[PDB]
Amino acid sequence: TSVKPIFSRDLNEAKRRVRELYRAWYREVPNTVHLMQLDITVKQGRDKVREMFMKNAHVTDPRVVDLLVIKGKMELQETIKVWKQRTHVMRFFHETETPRPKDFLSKFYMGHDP
Amino acid sequence: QLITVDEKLDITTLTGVPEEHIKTRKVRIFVPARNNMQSGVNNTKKWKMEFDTRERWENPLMGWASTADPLSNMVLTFSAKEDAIAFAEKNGWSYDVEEKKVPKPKSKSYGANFSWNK
Amino acid sequence: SNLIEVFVDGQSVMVEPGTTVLQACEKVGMQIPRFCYHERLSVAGNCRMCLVEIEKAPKVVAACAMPVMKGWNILTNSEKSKKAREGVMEFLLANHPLDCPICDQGGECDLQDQSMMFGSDRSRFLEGKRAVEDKNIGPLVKTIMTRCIQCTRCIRFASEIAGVDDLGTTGRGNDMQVGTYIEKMFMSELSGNVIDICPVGALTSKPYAFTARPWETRKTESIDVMDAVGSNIVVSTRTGEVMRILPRMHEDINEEWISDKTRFAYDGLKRQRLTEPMVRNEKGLLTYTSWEDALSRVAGMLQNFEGNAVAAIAGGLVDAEALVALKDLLNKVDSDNLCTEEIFPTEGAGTDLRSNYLLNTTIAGVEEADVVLLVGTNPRFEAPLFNARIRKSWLHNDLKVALIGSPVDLTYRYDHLGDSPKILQDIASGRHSFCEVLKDAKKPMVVLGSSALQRDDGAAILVAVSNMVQKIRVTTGVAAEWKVMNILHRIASQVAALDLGYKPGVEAIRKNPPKMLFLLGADGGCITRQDLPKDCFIVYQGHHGDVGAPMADVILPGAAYTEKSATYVNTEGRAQQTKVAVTPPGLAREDWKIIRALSEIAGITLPYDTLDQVRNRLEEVSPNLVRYDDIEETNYFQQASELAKLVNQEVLADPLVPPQLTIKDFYMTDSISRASQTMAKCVKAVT
Amino acid sequence: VRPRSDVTHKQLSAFGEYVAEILPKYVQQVQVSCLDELEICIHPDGVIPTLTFLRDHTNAQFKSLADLTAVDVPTRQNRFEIVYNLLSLRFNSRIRVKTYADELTPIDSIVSVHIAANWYEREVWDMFGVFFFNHPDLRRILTDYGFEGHPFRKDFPLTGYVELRYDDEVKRVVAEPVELAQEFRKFDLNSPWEAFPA
Amino acid sequence: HQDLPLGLLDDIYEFSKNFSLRIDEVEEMLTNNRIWRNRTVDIGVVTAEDALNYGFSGVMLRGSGIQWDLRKTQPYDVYDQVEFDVPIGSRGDCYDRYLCRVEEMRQSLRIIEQCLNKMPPGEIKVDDAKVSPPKRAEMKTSMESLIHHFKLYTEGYQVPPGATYTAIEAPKGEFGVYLVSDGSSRPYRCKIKAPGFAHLAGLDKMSKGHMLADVVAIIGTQDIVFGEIDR
Amino acid sequence: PTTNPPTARKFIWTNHKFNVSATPEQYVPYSTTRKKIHEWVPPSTPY
Amino acid sequence: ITHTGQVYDEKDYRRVRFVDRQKEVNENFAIDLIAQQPVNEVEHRIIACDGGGGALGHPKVYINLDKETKTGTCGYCGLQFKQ
Amino acid sequence: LGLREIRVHLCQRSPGSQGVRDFIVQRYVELKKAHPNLPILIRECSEVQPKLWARYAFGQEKTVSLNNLSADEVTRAMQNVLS
Ligand code: SF4
Ligand code: SF4
Ligand code: FES
Ligand SMILES: [Zn+2]
Repeated sequence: TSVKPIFSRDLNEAKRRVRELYRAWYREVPNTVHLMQLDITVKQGRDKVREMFMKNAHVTDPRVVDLLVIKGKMELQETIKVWKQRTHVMRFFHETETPRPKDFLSKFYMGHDP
Repeated sequence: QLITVDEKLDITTLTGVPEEHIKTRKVRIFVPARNNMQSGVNNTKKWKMEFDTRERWENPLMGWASTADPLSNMVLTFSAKEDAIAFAEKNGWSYDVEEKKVPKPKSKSYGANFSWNK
Repeated sequence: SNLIEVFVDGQSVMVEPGTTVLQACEKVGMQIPRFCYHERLSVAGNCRMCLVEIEKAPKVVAACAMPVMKGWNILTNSEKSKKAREGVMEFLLANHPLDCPICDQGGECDLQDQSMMFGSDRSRFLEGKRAVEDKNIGPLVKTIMTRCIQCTRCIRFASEIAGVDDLGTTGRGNDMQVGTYIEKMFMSELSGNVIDICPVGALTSKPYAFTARPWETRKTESIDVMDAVGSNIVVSTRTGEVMRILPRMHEDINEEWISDKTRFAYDGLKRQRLTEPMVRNEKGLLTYTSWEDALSRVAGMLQNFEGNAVAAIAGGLVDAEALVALKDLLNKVDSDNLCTEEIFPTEGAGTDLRSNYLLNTTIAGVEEADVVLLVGTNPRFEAPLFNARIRKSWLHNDLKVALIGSPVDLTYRYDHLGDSPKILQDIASGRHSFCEVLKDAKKPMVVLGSSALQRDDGAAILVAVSNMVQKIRVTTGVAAEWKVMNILHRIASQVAALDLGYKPGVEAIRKNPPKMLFLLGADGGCITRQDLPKDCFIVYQGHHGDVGAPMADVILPGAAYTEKSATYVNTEGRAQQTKVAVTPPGLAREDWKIIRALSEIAGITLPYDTLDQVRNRLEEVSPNLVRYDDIEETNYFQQASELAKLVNQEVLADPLVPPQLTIKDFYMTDSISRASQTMAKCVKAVT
Repeated sequence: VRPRSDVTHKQLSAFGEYVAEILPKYVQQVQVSCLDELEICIHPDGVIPTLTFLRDHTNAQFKSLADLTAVDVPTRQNRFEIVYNLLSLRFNSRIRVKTYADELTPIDSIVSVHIAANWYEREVWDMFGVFFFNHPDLRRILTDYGFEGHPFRKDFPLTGYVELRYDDEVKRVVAEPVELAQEFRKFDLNSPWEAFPA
Repeated sequence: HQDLPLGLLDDIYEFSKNFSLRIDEVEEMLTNNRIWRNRTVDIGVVTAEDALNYGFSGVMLRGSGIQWDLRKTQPYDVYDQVEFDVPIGSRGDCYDRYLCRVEEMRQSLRIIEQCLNKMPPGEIKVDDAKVSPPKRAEMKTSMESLIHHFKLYTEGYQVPPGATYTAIEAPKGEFGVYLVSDGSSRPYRCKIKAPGFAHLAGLDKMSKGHMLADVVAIIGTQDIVFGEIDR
Repeated sequence: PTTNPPTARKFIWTNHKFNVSATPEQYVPYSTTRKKIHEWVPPSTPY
Repeated sequence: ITHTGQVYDEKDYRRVRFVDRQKEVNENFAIDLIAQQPVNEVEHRIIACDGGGGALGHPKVYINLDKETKTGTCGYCGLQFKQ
Repeated sequence: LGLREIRVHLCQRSPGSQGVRDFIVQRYVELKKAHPNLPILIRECSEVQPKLWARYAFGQEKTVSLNNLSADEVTRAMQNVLS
């Protein structure tokens, strides 16, 4: 315990920042899908944003959250100030890779080490 | 002023590891033994934690070994058992520590070999 | 008290009187460069590469052989003690043949490194070198002895750790060659250890001659499954196939040594190995097919057959995790006919108290014993690293060994009470002579081998021994934590199987024949297809096609202990974990999953889906399985005897004889062993 | 055997004491290697203060920042060891000030003290993940635009987790989990025998 | 690694003898052309204190008049026994920096001359077999040498634990390696300070109030090779 | 080579070849190591 | 075929690699080429095989030709010598 | 309810287990003599309170905690299991 605060004194204040970033991404998804001529649906993309913002829903510690948005903000900057081209963005969608089943029987049938 | 958190530093969310290799990878914290070939003990000093071994299929074109597991060759070295356990907890990898086993003291004396009755 | 204070470079370490100068440096942490000194071998002083300089003393002293004295300062790194090493290393290297790119102890050399660290950078030996004729000491150890630094650790081990007393020094001068005077092979178990103990690469392993080089070898620490001592071992794997298995030290179980079987039968692990799941075709031959098809062949028969029509004869090297996955499956179709090939008498308390079937005096308790009553087993060939235990405790301590079996080569002086199971009654009556010898023993131990139990009167033999242990305990008045009765096994999956409540012996399957049989790694002839019902629908679950495969309607290949994170337990119940050194070959899969998957294809689906879960399962059925490296202290011998007293059986006059009478008996036993080309070469060498 | 002048090991040693005395609130340890190099060690809070004193003190002018780096000792609670190497063109001497930073306990930025650090601090964030407060524009410099994970951390696999190939179906470059055709052979090289007391 | 072949120093003399005319020739073709001067003079001026603050440390440091050469200030190797003049420029425009680079080529011919004139007879690698590998004949006739060759090639020097930042005047500027070393034969960290990571940072400040074309000159006058910057 | 002819060692080629890459004579890489895990072949005799 | 009996099975598909191409092998096989060289009949118990050419050869080693039955063979050249 | 096995996972030297172990010492033999086929398993857990696991027919397992229970309560609970 006894940790020093990075930018947010408590999960509460930190959550404020997450809200802002969500908004940012939400407002940006449409633009990217147009400035990058990505073949995705704005709605679809906006769900992806939600996915990511929740993939890390479990974090309880304020410090971890604060870094997470710093990093998140940095990603947005790379996508609104466009330095990240389609190949970079579409990677988020994991479009080419073949999905792996998580069913035990499925894995048994395919991989030595699951 | 400092803030209070009872949450075990877990930073699995910042490390940047693919989900599959954080929830399916068991690492073992062990002090390396000595290949019996040599009698030196300088490689049995520091604790090491090593990730579980994974597929090593033969390559069809040249017959070279091929591996799909990124964390295979990685063995991190930690000076003390407590510190290594900490690394597993904050990185979220499962751990199964093995106690160091050091040679027990053995009593030796050249005189014995010339014992009246051994 | 008894704590001198000696200074190692002024560190005031304190050591028991008797500690050598080398030992004093060790506790500070310094390591005297040493050759010819091994911790578990007698001090010889041959190399003199350990010369150190006690302060204010005219000459340098021999570390490994000098009793430390009060006040001495070791000056291990003194300019002098470096000339005393810069000048010895000059000599060892002078007559040495520089074939380091032949010497497969390339990176495993305690003489290059001790030369690269403690010796000089050049040479002044402008004279000629020597050469010593090589020797065909055996089919396992390649003695390119022109390499030998005459350090006499072999002659010690071959006399002190193993009782061979064959290797010896021959001649004097610079042509002292340490090889057998007449060419007689060094045939003994414990033989391969010489390789590991010769720091020079003079004699090294012949199978692992030139397959690798040590820096490359990835080293995974695992457990010996060939024998029930459960010796710790390190499996050295390169690019995914095992290259060598060499010992790793466990004070209590194998203290730096491993058997000849469990280090040259890694070759057997690579052939005759099952990989794809074949099924019996209409034509009547096993045809390779995908899991889905092979599994539902088995699942469909399983759903059709009810309890007591499905049975499992497990046995040999199967892990505890598969053993609980096979029991949980067959109970979900209500047959508890799960059984093991090795029959442990189960008419009184068997499998219920966990001391009827364990060597509960620890492997390290053979060191503090007083009289051992070996009854009906050849330890030399059933538990080689426990025979060594009684070897060390008969030499360094004073164990009085007595054998009631065949008079057999035991590497020590035993007393052959006789070859008759009924003379056990003779001692119980106090009639036989050794009855007093034990009376005189303050800490005695009986050891009943599993192979004596495998005869028909095994139930009677266990009961007869328990009676004698009872009055031995009463007459000696031995303390409770000292435990006289223990029984040693020779099958790795026997203590685990009995632990999970598997009932020993195929006697139950014999009385009612199952329509279905899961042979989980069983290559024994305990039941045969002629014996089975007409349907004879049995499915082999194992790694090597030996006896169970060609008489199998389904083949579900599994793995071996080099290829799975399974658990095993040796004879005094110390559970231990094998780690995956190499991924399992072909479509072959881990034993526990095949059975979890077959269950999902059957509709009773075992609750565990990840190893950690199969383990949690082991915890509910049994304690040892989850706590590793931890022998279980308390036992309930007194209630065991009460039930033994209720049991009435006749010990037949037929002498009790260990199946492994001589060493050719020993080399090929289990599946991996049988499949060994190295073991086969060893077998013909003996024959 | 290299020639060693003790003039320096004395000069530098003295300076070390001088710095320590002047900045006792932050200097924890000040050592001179056997290689005649000083290495004041400061509490992370002393980043701004200790540097500034060295950049602007008549008796210790350390105008240029040679380098900012972060070794990662995983065992150490504070994983990273930010090391700042500075040069004094006036006194022809270099000093190194090294602090400790854990993964989520950021260090102050010295872009104010030396603008050279604007880039190196971005380099330390990208590779090791330490964060620098008050940095003008902290953002990945060396790694790919979408890279996930900090690469020079000792806990990051060399080959990494993603590799790129061109896929026709999608007519665009596409990451896939790394599949290597000859894994890095991990030769074990440490010898079981030590060399000297050190 | 190996001794100079027996004809190299004569051939280096013949190259150095005639090389200066070759510098003289581009000297005439690109040093007074009004077109070069206009393209290079008064472009990317960097003030002296700003150059030290941005960690420029190179011809960029010397071009604005700061007098710093790690070859004379902190003499590494033998740079204490060779005589040369650091070509300090005065004003800092990309011309003064060019002129400095042309002078250093000339000053290096002065240092190369001294090295050919005064190269000592001797061995090319330290005689400690523990650090430098044993000679081919010795490893094939003496056991101590084969053991030392085998261990050095297979395992390594095993340098004593410590850390050092060593800077030499690489042509671009100060090139330094911060090598942190555990007692192991393989390093623990090796931070390559690249004269170039600092210089490229300066591009935004140096290329201020400048055209698209000036930026092409600004990168050119930093002598930036992206291998050093990217590492 | 005419003045000081080279050393002949009764294995060295007499017809040396140019780049055979586009022509069928080209190296096609192959593992030269033999099989490692021999398998249990099923009994061909019906039980 | 090759030095080590490396012959792709009649059903292996790496044989497709050799389709329309030459599987590179060398007619000159060492196992045989060393045999041709005759046993050197030295007259000293221990002789040395420097490898031929000294520094241009292999590490120097001394062979004990004492065993009357067999002949010493340099672990390097394979050259055999008998007393 | 077909009873197949009863597992008494006592924990040695544990305060609560005292009752369980006492049962083993005084009445185990008797129970076995009575039910001479049923397998009663005496096993030794650790840092866990004692559990009388019982396996009924067709792979159903049931749990009765024996933590801090007297010797006869352990006897009564065991007797309730094999009805
Ligand atoms: S033993 Fe083998 S390796 Fe060690 S030195 Fe002699 S030859 Fe070289
Ligand atoms: S053989 Fe190995 S052990 Fe026996 S003497 Fe020669 S060197 Fe010492
Ligand atoms: S170890 Fe001291 S005599 Fe060999
Ligand atoms: Zn030769």
